[PDB]
Amino acid sequence: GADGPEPTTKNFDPLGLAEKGDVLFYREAELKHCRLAMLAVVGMVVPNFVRLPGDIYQGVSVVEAHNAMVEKGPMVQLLFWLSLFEIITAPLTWNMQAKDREPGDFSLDPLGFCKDPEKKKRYQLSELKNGRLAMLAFSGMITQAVLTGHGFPY
Amino acid sequence: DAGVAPQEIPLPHEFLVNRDLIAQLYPSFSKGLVPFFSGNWSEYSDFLTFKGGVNPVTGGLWLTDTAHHHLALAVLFIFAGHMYRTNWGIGHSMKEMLEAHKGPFTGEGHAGLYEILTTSWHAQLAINLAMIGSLSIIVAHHMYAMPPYP
Amino acid sequence: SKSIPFAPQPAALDGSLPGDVGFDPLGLTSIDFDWAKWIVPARASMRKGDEPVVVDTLYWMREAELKHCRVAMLAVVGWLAVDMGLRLPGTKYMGLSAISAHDAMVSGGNMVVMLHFALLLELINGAAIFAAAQGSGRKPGDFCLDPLGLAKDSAKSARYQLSEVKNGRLAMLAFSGIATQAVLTGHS
Amino acid sequence: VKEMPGVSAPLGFFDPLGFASKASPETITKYRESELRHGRTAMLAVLGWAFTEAGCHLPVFPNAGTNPLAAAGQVPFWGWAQIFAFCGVIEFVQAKIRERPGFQAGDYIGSGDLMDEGDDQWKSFQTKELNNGRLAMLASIGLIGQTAIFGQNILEQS
Amino acid sequence: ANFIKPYNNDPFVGHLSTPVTTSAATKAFLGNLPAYRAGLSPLLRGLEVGMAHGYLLVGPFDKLGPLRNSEIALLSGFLSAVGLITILTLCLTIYGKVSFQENKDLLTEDGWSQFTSGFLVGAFGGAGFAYLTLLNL
Amino acid sequence: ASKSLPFLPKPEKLDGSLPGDVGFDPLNLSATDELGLDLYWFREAEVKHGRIAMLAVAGVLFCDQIGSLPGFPSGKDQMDLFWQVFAEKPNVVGAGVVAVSILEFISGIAITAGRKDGSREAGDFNLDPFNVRADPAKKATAQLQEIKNGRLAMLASMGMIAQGMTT
Ligand code: CLA
Ligand SMILES: CC1=C(/C=C/C(C)=C/C=C/C(C)=C/C=C/C=C(C)/C=C/C=C(C)/C=C/C2=C(C)CCCC2(C)C)C(C)(C)CCC1
Repeated sequence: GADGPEPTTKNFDPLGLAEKGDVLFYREAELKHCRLAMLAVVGMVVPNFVRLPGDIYQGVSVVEAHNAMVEKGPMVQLLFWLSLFEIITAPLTWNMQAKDREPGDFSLDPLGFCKDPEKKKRYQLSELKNGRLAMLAFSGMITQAVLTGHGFPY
Repeated sequence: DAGVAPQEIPLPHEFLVNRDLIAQLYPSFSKGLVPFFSGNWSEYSDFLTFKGGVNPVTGGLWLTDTAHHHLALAVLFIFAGHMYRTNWGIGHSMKEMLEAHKGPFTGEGHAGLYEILTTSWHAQLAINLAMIGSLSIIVAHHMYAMPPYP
Repeated sequence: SKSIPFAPQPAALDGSLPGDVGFDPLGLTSIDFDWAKWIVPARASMRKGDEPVVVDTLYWMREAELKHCRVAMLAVVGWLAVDMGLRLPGTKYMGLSAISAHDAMVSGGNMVVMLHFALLLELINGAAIFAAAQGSGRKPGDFCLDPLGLAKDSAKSARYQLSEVKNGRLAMLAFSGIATQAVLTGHS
Repeated sequence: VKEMPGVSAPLGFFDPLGFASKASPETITKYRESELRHGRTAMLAVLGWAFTEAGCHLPVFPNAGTNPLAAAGQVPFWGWAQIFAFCGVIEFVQAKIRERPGFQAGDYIGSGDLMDEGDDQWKSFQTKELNNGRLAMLASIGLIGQTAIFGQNILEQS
Repeated sequence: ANFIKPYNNDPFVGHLSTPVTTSAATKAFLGNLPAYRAGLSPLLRGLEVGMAHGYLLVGPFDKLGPLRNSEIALLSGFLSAVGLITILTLCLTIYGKVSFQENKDLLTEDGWSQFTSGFLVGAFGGAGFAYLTLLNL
Repeated sequence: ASKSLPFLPKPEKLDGSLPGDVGFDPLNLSATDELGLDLYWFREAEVKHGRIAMLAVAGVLFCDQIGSLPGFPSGKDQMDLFWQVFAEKPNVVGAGVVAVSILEFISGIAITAGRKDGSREAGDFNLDPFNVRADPAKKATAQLQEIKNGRLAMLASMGMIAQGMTT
C-alpha cells in the first residue's frame, strides 16, 4: 500500500522486519497507531481553544489532563468502551493470512470513495502518510509540551 | 467440671427432651437446628470451638474441640466416600487411575497393581498392616502430647 | 458479516432463530462442549453417550438468554411497581425500600419459600433440558405454554418470538441500568 | 529452528525481529544456551527473592531479613567471590560437556544418549521448562525494577 | 519416554544406563578427574590426587583435634594430616606390591609406584599449603 | 406427551395403572431398579406418608379441645403439646407408639412379600371393612380420592411446620 513515494524514504525497511513474514499484522498495527495519533493531535490542539462544559474538565493543562480525567472518570469510561471495541475486534489476533479482510478495514465508507478502486488507493496512501506525520507530531508535541512550560504552541 | 456431683447430674436422656436444659450450658441450642440449615454455622461456636490447647481443669482436650473435629471428619469422610464409581457412571475407576500414572523413569507406571490388590489377599494385608502399624505409632505419639481424655 | 460487517459470520452460529443478526464477536457459540454434561455429569446412569446433536452450545446459550430475558422483564416491571408504592397487604411488606426489599424479605422468610418453589421449577426446567437430548423435540425456552396458539399460523408466532427476544434483551439492559443508577442515586 | 523445544505456546514460533531466520546452527545453539541459562538463573533468583521477602534468612544473616536489594549489601566481597567461583566451576564442567560430539543446547544430561527414543512428551516438558523460565526472567527483572523504583519492596503493597 | 535403558545396550550385564550412571554430566565430570583423565602420566595423576587430598585433610584435625583450643592447634592438625598421609602412602605401596605383581595405564607395578610417589609429594604439598593459608587468615 | 407437563415425555414405566397418576415424573424416579425401591416402595411410601399426614392435620385442628380422650387437658400447636401429653400420660402415648410400631414391623414383612410376589398390592393391608373389590370403578375412585386428599394433607402440614421455623 505504501508503494515507494517521496524522496527521503522510498521503500523504508532497513531492518527488513517485514521480510520475516506476516506483514498484514504490521500494517494493521501501523494503521491503528496512525488513527490514534491523528485523533491525539487533534485533541492536543483543541483543548487550548475549547474546553468541555463540566467544571471538572475546566482548567488543567494537556500534560496533566490524563491524570485528572483518570481520577474523574472520563479516562476510565473511555478505556472501558475502547476495551469493548478491541475485545470485539478479535479477528486480527489469530487469523491474519487466512482472513480475506484487508488490514485496518471496517465497513465504514459513507463517502463512498472506497467504491472507486483508484481513488481508494490514493486515499489509503494519504491516510498512511497523514497518520505517520501525525504520529511524529504527537510525539514531538508531548515531549516539547513537558519540556516547555506551556503546550499551546508546544 | 463445674463441680456438680454425679448424683445431681440429670440422666443423659434428660438432655434430649427439654432443650432449655442444654441451653443453660450452651446458649446456642435455643436457636435450634435452624442455623445449621440457614448456613449460619457461626451460631454454634458455643459448643463447636477451635480453641485447641488443653482444658485447665481436667487436663484433657476440650470436648467442644473434639466435637467439631469429629463433625468435620464426618463431613470429609462422607465426601470422600463418593469418589469411586460403583453403579452410576459418575465416580473414579481406580484401574484407569493407576494405569494413567506413568513417567519416563518407570516404564509402564502403575499398570497391573489393581489386579494385584484385587487377586491376592497377601498384598492387601501387607499394605493394611503397614498402615495400621504406622497409624498405631502415630496414635501413641499424638495421645501423650495432647491428652484427649479428662 | 451482519451487525458487525467486518468479521465473518460465525459458522457455528446459524442465522435461523429469532433475533439472529450474527452477533458473536467473541465466538462463544463456537465452543464445542455440548453443555448437557453440565446437568447430568459425564457417563451418568441416565446417558447413552448420545451425540451432542441438540444441547450443543447454542441451545444452552439460547435457553440461558431466554431465561435471563424473561426473568429480567419480570424483575424490571416488579421493581418499577414496588418503587411506586405497591407494598401489597400484610403490614410486614410495607415500610421497606426496594433496595432493602431483598435482604428484608430474606430475613423475613418468604424468600426461602419462593427459593424452594424456584428450586422445583428449575428442576422441571432441567428435566426439560435433559429431554431433547433423550430424543424429544423441545426447542430452547419452549415450555408448550401457548394460549395464544400462533404456532398454527407458523408466521405470526415467529414475529412474536423475535419481538420477545428484542424486548427481553432491552429489558435486561434496562433493569441492570436501573439497579445500578438507583443504587447510586434514588429516583422513580 | 522451529523443531527444537520451546515453540509450543499461544504465540507459536515468536521471532518478530529476525535473529534465527538466517542464523547458522552455531548461533541458534548459542541463543538457546543463553535463553536456558537466563531462564534457570531467573527461576532461582525469583525463588530466592521470595525466600528473602518472607523473612526466611539463614542463621548467619540474622540482621537483614526484609528487603533483598538491602540484603545484598550484607554479603561480604569474599562471599560474592565464592559465588563466582562456584558458578565458574559449573561453567567449566558445562564447557567440558560441550566438547562431546553429540551435544544439544542445554542438554547437560545427555538426553540424546539416554532416552530410548526421541519423544513428543520430552519436547513438551522441555517446553514447560522454557516457558516457566521465560516467565521467571520477566518476573525477576520486574521484581528488581519495582523494588528499585519503589523502595517499599514486595509483600509491602508493591 | 524411557530414560533407563540397559548399559552398553547389553540387557544381561549387571548395570543400568540411568541419568546418574551414563549422562553427559557424569561422563564429562569423571572423564576429567585425574584418576581417569586422558594424556596424564601416572605421576601427574598421583600428584593431583595428593594435592586434592592433603589440603583437604588438615582442617578436621586442626579444628576438632584435642589441641584445637590451644594456640598450637594448626600445627598439631598439620602433623596429624602428615602422619595420616604417610599411613595412606604405606597402604598404597603395599596394595601396589600385592595387586599388580606378575609409564603406562595406572594399573601396573611401575605405574602404581609412580602414582604413589606423586600422591605422597602432592599430599605433603596440600598439607603444607593448607597450613600456610590457615597460618594467617 | 405427559398430561401434566407436555414439554417432557411421559415415563415408560408409568402406564397410569396406579391411582393419582398424571404422568408427572420429570426426574424419572419410577425407573429405579437399584438399591431396592422400584416404584412399589415409592407408592407404599406415598400412601403411608399421606395417611399419617391426614391424621396429623385432623389432630392439629384440635377443634373439640378436649384432648381427644377425656383427661387430656390444654391446647397447644405442636411441640409443647406433644411434650405435655407425653408428660401427663406417658402410658397412653407409649401404647399408641407401640401400636404403630407393631403395624410397621408387620407392614415391612408385607412389603418384602409384595416385592417377591404380586399378591400384596401397594398400600394394601386388607383392612377394608366394606370389602369392596368386585367392580374396579368404585375401588379406583376411592383410592385416588384418598391419595389426592392425603396429598392435600401433606401440603397443609407443611404450611403448619413452616410457621415458627425461619430467620
Ligand atoms: C477443623 C476442625 C477441627 C478441629 C477443631 C479439630 C480439633 C482437634 N484435632 Mg483434628 N482434624 C481435623 C479438623 C479438626 N480437628 C481435620 C479436618 C483433620 C484431617 C487432617 C484432622 C486430623 C487430626 C489428627 C490426625 C489429630 C487431630 C487432633 C486434634 C486435637 C488437637 C488439639 C488441637 O488444637 O487441634 C488443632 C487441630 C489442627 C491444627 C488440625 C487442623 C487440620 C486442618 C483443618 C486440615 C484441613 C485439611 C483440608 C480440609 C484438606 C481438604 C482436601 C480435600 C478438599 C481434597 C483437637 C481436638 C489430634 C488429637 O486429637 O490427638 C489426640 C490428632 O492427633 N486432628
Ligand atoms: C562446591 C561444593 C561441592 C563440593 C566441593 C568439594 C569437593 C570441594 C573440594 C575442594 C578441594 C579438594 C580443594 C583442594 C584444594 C587443593 C589445593 C589448593 C592444593 C594445593 C597444592 C599446592 C599449593 C602444592 C604445593 C606444593 C607441592 C606440590 C609440594 C610441596 C611444595 C609446594 C608447597 C609448592 C558440592 C557440589 C558437592 C556441594 C556444594 C559445595
